Amino acid sequence: MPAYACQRPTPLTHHNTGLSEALEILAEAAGFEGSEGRLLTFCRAASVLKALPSPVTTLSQLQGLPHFGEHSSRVVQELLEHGVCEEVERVRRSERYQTMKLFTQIFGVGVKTADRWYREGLRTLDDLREQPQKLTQQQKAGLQHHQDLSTPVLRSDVDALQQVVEEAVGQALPGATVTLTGGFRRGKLQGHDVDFLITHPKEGQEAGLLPRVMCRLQDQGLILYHQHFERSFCIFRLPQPGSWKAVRVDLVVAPVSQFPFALLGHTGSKLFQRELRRFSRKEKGLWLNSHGLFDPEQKTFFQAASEEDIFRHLGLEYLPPEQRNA
DNA sequence: CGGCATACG
DNA sequence: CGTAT
DNA sequence: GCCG
Ligand SMILES: Cc1cn([C@H]2C[C@H](O)[C@@H](COP(=O)(O)OP(=O)(O)OP(=O)(O)O)O2)c(=O)[nH]c1=O
Ligand SMILES: [Mg+2]
Ligand SMILES: [Mg+2]
Ligand SMILES: [Mg+2]
Ligand SMILES: [Mg+2]
Ligand code: NA
Repeated sequence: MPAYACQRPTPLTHHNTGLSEALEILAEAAGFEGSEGRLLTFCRAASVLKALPSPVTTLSQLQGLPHFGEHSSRVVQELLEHGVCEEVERVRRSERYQTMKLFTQIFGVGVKTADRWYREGLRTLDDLREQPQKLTQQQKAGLQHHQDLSTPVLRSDVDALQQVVEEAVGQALPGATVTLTGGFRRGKLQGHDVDFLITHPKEGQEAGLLPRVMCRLQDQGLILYHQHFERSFCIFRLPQPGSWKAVRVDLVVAPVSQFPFALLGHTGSKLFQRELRRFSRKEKGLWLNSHGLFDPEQKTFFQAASEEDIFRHLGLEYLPPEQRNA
């Protein structure tokens, strides 16, 4: 089992679901306490289990696996022996965890804001609605739409949104293209949002594109919220039987020269990309981001025509998006 | 021990 | 700070 | 929390 998540296939569904979910609770809780290192370790340990070819049944099967030390091994041991890990269950029922989860789930509220509100004694969404003086316009929108945004986005919703985005993109700039990214590109059947990447085959034509796209979607009455650039974080009005629902949609524009890097970055998973960037820098001495791959000794960028090129330039076996579910 | 991914709004 | 459930 |  290799040590980096980008060195191994990780499918969306696997053979250690309960064990990985428990470790991910501990990772999430660490994040709520600002322990970024412990979050990373628990996420990595969970991801190792997702990559195994069969269920862990005995503690000896953890020997030699990367990212399993005393703490993660103990969590697994308790789950194998008793079906529950006491630490995990204490986290789950804690007022701190439940409130931090509720608050950070709001669009426009991160850990820092959630923690401040927690220390002020706030606990529920209605607590926040009572004091709108403390909310940014983005938070107000996230709070008004919280119920719809907490409802999973389905793959049928994605096809509908992609058509409306393509229509607006086509008027804004003929020839521009729309690619589905994020979790749905990795094969997820549901999501918290829909992610799209937009480019144009003629380098430079994509400049100024996103404002033109957003104005056109707004004119069609489809935008319930946006910030008004090359990235937009929107709430869309999506038709439903006899009604509609609010859906989070992210749009990114990239020049075609950068498209493979942007596609790779925005397809994720989040952990996969962190691991890939760590691997690039630490093992290969190259600096990877969603725009390119930089050799800091030669002071040159690697031209890529495909995701396949990027994996080759890092010396990694290619993984399709469905195997990037780290 | 230091390190832990990265950029835009 | 938020995007970053 | 774990790795090198
Ligand atoms: C949140 C986040 C995302 N990303 C990249 C990889 C993600 O897969 C991609 C899209 O982000 P998200 O839309 O937040 O996540 P997702 O689509 O993978 O899953 P879902 O929406 O169902 O919750 O952007 C990062 O590189 N770093 C981050 O911190
Ligand atoms: Mg997404
Ligand atoms: Mg998104
Ligand atoms: Mg230390
Ligand atoms: Mg997200
Ligand atoms: Na949030």
